[PDB]
Amino acid sequence: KVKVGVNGFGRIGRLVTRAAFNSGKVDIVAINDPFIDLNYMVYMFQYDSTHGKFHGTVKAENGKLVINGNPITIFQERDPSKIKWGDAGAEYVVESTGVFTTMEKAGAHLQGGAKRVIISAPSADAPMFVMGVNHEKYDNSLKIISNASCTTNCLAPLAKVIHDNFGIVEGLMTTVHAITATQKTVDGPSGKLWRDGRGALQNIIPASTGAAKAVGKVIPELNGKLKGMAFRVPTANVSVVDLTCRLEKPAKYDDIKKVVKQASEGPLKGILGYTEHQVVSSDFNSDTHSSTFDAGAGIALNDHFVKLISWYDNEFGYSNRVVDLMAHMASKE
Amino acid sequence: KVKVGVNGFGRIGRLVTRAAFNSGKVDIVAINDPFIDLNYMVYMFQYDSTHGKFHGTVKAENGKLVINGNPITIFQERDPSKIKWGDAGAEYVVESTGVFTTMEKAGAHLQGGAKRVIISAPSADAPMFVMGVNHEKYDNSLKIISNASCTTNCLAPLAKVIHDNFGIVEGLMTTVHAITATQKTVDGPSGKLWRDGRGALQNIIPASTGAAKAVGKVIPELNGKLKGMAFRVPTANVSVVDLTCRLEKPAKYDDIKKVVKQASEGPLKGILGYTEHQVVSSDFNSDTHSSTFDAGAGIALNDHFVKLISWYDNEFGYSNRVVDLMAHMASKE
Amino acid sequence: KVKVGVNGFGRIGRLVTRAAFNSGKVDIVAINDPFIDLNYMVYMFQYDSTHGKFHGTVKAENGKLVINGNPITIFQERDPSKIKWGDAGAEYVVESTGVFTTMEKAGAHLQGGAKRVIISAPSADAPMFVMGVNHEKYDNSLKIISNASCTTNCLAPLAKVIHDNFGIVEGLMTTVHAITATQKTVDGPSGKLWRDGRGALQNIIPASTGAAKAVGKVIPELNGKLKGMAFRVPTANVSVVDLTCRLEKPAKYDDIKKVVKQASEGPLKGILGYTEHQVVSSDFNSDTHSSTFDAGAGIALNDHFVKLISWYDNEFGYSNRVVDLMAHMASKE
Amino acid sequence: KVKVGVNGFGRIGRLVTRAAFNSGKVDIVAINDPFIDLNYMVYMFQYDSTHGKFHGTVKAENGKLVINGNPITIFQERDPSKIKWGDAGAEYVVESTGVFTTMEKAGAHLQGGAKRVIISAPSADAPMFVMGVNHEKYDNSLKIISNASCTTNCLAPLAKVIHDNFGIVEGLMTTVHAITATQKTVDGPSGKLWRDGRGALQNIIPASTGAAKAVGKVIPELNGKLKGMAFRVPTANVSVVDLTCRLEKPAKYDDIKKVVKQASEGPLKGILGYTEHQVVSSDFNSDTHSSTFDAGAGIALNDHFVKLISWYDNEFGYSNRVVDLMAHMASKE
Ligand SMILES: NC(=O)c1ccc[n+]([C@@H]2O[C@H](COP(=O)([O-])OP(=O)(O)OC[C@H]3O[C@@H](n4cnc5c(N)ncnc54)[C@H](O)[C@@H]3O)[C@@H](O)[C@H]2O)c1
Ligand SMILES: NC(=O)c1ccc[n+]([C@@H]2O[C@H](COP(=O)([O-])OP(=O)(O)OC[C@H]3O[C@@H](n4cnc5c(N)ncnc54)[C@H](O)[C@@H]3O)[C@@H](O)[C@H]2O)c1
Ligand SMILES: NC(=O)c1ccc[n+]([C@@H]2O[C@H](COP(=O)([O-])OP(=O)(O)OC[C@H]3O[C@@H](n4cnc5c(N)ncnc54)[C@H](O)[C@@H]3O)[C@@H](O)[C@H]2O)c1
Ligand SMILES: [Zn+2]
Ligand SMILES: [Zn+2]
Ligand SMILES: [Zn+2]
Repeated sequence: KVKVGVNGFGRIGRLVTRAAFNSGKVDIVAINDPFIDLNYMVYMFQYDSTHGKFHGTVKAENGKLVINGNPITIFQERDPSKIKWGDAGAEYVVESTGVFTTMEKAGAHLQGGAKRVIISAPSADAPMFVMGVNHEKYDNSLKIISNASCTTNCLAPLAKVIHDNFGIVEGLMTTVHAITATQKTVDGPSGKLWRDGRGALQNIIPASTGAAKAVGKVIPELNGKLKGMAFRVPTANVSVVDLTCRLEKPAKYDDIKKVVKQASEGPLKGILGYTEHQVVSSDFNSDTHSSTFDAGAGIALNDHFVKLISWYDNEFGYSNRVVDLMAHMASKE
Repeated sequence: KVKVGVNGFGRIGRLVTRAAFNSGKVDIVAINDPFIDLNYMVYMFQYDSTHGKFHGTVKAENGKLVINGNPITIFQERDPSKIKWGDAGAEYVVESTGVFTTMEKAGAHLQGGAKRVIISAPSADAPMFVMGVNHEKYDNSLKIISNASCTTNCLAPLAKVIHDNFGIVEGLMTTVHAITATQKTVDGPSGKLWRDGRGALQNIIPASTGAAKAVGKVIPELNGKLKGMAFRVPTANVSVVDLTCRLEKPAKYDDIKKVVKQASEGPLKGILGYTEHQVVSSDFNSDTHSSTFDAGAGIALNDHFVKLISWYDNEFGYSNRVVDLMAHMASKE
Repeated sequence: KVKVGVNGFGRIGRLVTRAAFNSGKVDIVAINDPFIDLNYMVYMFQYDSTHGKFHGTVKAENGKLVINGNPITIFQERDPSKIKWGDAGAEYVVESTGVFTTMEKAGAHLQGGAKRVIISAPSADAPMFVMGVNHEKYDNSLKIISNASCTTNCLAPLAKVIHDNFGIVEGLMTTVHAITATQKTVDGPSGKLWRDGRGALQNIIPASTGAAKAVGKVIPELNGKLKGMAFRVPTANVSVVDLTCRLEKPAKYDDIKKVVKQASEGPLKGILGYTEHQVVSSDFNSDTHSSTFDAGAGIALNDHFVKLISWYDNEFGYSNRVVDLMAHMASKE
Repeated sequence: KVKVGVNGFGRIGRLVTRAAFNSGKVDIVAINDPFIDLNYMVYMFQYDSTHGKFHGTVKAENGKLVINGNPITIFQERDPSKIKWGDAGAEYVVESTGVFTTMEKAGAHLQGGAKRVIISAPSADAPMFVMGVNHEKYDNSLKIISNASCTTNCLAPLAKVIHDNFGIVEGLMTTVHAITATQKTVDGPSGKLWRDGRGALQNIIPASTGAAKAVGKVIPELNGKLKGMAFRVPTANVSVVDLTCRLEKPAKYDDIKKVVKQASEGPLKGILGYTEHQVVSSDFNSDTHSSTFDAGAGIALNDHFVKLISWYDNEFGYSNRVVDLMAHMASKE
């Protein structure tokens, strides 16, 4: 029902667009990307190495991108403040370029007529929200918000269930993460983050992520109680979280399984998943969950000290959450 | 000085041979592998996808594998007890087939004239040793010993330094593991371990490992205080250990760095490495250390709860330890 | 209508089974595989790293494999002559183990009551058939036949069109081929084919193939006019043929495009594909064509000397052809 | 002996620097790169995912990059005309940024006092040279030249031997090429070349290359008689050429082997290699040859129609040729 503009037609931009048209929860009416012209958008959206060919129709007609018969205005602006979202009827803008993550930078979309902006990444100052965890804390005074990172959306739902039931005194997270567009095919320049410049195909690359720390924002009680890091590895998609945490109340591993499974079947349905199957990463490709608990993979040293494993399609899960978030916001208007 | 025989000419058998000739600490004089004839041995030893072409000469001559002008007797016996080690002058035998890990089976080499047997893998009932950790516990009454696994050799030296200085109350370990020969190119049968059957190129694959528990043996005080698991990922060589542990005594991260660096420069020199460089996995290709502490990659939530990162060439490092162990044994004769 | 048994429930076995339930052209009533028990078959069939989770239902009940409600008898015989195909009602047997490719070896299935056998690979003496090329040469007197290789099924339909219109004087073919189950994850023993033993993730591996020569069997006029080789590269699925040939009659590239596109829409519909899109290998994953001509990728030096490019899902395309051929065989009974 | 400056410290820039110091054929005295400061240069040059840690010393001292005790002046100029090559003592300048490949653009280095410029890539207008083929056609009047491409340097030497002995009537080339810096980790924008934007790890990507056509310039007699294309595949380094050519004079394959081997041991020593071993791509990592003929991989349909295979380290071979070319220029001077 809410009309949506997308800034940055990349992995997230394109898959948010897919999620939108597949679910019908929001309507994409405009897209901006200076480095992808209209004809190129048809090809990039239609064919996808990771998630296969788009199920539906896409073509260019009269300057518009037409997906499933729905025309979309196409902009080619480098400067976000110059995009005429208002003229196109875009009420919400998905900010998914990755270079406008502050409220100041993302707020440029308001000058073009956008009413609200959703940053598809962590923000230094924008309020972050995770569906199933704190999305009800949103209110209509917030015109610029963040949907956090893919990793945060994996960790937070799980952390909520564990904290709600047993309490997390302290925890340390590792994520084995699929490669992304920011990495390099071969050893190349990355002056700010030297390790991230090394060849992505050849290397396990340790990386710093504020994902664990970010969970402290969407779940205030866990503020300062979580830290983590990442290992980037040569897979095209799907990542996994490794949460090692100390519980303040005792819990058998079966108790943990029970409460997680219960959550996945109820209040966190579609967000937090649960499995006992012998899964590997490819089994979660195009899976729309934010987080899927791997029961068989976890290990318990004692009732107070455990390692919990959760899978996530970093591309497809997060993209769907962006749509869910916007659908929820629209319902409050 | 001591003469060595090698049963099995796989990744380990061949790299023990390389380490032996490169370091010159021992002399290979016999090899046994049914599935590999003499001409093929030259090829497999000379050319290596991971560690490159051998530095030195290798050729067949008079039915002998000649490495660096040193002839080596070859055997093709499927039954270990049928190998004439004594005739070829082999004092120590490196059992590296991986199917004779028990005291009974491994002892078969003795029947042939072998004086001592070194198992290059975990054993269910043979005394396990890790250089730098408990190798001084070796005495001359032991005829059949084990050098534990590649991962145990990475974790134990670090675990020793941390335990000796601050005391590990408890710890959970993750290892991001490069692919191995037991895995499959595409989804194939692995009846006992279903996840391991899945395509190695396509998947992050969780897997069980007894490395953390094995540290309990070589370091008795840590018995029952460590366990862990693995994630197999599509990289060719070099793995990494992720140890999340609670400490009883306070330990600022700078104090951890100090004691590990101190250990790397003194008693554990050559075994436990230390670095503050922005390293990735490939930087440890053909690194001979059992384990190299990654200072920049580790994180501390507080003085009692930390995540410690250590790299290892799961092939090269371990193979050299086997040679080092044999050299230590020879010095005790 | 015709009831089918599958020997060897591997990549081709499982995908032949998928193709059969998806097309409905035949009925799978029995499967044999000593190294995959009933419960394991459920897992291997349901989850696929390459082609995704099975669309439909699969489970074990009453000792039967039940797919979409249809019970399937499961055998665990190593000896082909000991499988009770007749009792299970299997009339045709798909021989897809890779180790019974001669008529003598494949004929063992007749002892257990099978009526005809279709070898899912090249055979040294069994008549080879390729859908769209020579399948109409099949007749009821042939009880054991071969569906050739994936590569042959790609090249032959293309070569047919080119020869029919312009005449191939001579040709040389290269196939850039995805990895398969026969390859190794790391340098391992392969005494018969040394290069094939080398790690499949790290290397481009030149390999021999009789695919081009086999086209001379299914297209007799081209006997002795074609030869080729292969490069194995680190991708999980989908391969491509590179055909360099001399033509007898003048052929503008636009004329080649015309006749190939004509064929793809007419008599070779569903077997030979045609595209002008900017495609890469993943765009053909789970594509059912035997061969898809890549218009933009090909090049013409002159009217008589050209390089033609054709893509194929080596797993999925070939598997459907096996089902197609069996349905055709049944039509001739 | 000749002092050299390097513009652009990328894969080629850095590996030309390695080649220079390893061979000692020229002296690097200056380097320019706006996107890599002094400290970062030390790291990027020392550590290399593909060719391992640099064998020697590297450090920053007094604003200089010091390799093996040799100080090197560092510039950070975006505009090549502003680089004081002269003051730094650099006579020749290797232009290896990939964005100054024209004579007008590369000529900017002369304004800074450089005497000659070698473009480490094909040029639209600068004369191209390939060591072993037409380097003797270089003369002192030429201030701005090109060393062509890696692929041209692989194909031309081979083409020379074949054309000289048997005459190439016509030929078509395919190169299976390892990934490069211009490719993307995941589906991303590549506006002028759509296929090159697709994920490099996931895809076999067909691509255009003027390598075969370029051979016609370094070998005038073959002008218009060759063309080709490339398949990009997910390997970090080492590529292979596949030359399918028709010959005017009869040539048994043994005769082809003979003349190629003969050249590898004589005038083309170090440029054109010859092997009959069962090699795979990784065996040529850090191989300094421009082209190594794979005797066992090639095939002949008849005495006039053959497919010849040749390997090349696209990074290391080319870099050493840049140095050889400069050394040759200096010998004339
Ligand atoms: N890929 C993931 O798994 C993932 C998951 C969660 C969040 N994110 C975050 O989403 C954001 C985008 O990530 P991505 O993977 O889609 O990267 P991407 O490179 O695939 O896409 C980003 C793009 O935005 C375009 N762009 C660049 N500058 C622009 C500008 N000034 N104006 C408009 N468009 C511009 C680019 O052409 C490109 O298409 C990042 O912040 C990322 O951290 C990514
Ligand atoms: N993978 C491809 O792309 C492709 C394409 C065309 C043809 N083929 C051919 O099909 C055949 C199988 O190929 P694949 O890729 O499925 O190999 P695969 O290894 O994936 O499966 C073959 C199997 O047969 C089973 N098996 C082994 N011995 C058996 C026995 N005595 N009895 C019953 N089952 C047994 C194995 O358990 C395994 O499941 C081969 O001949 C192959 O050349 C493969
Ligand atoms: N990589 C190969 O295999 C190969 C083989 C043959 C030829 N080449 C050619 O060599 C050239 C470089 O290729 P590459 O593989 O090293 O890619 P690369 O990305 O690694 O190197 C290009 C670089 O030059 C730097 N640079 C960019 N703009 C600059 C500027 N204005 N001034 C100074 N430095 C600048 C960049 O920091 C970067 O290091 C290309 O033209 C390529 O076609 C590459
Ligand atoms: Zn039932
Ligand atoms: Zn028919
Ligand atoms: Zn010009």
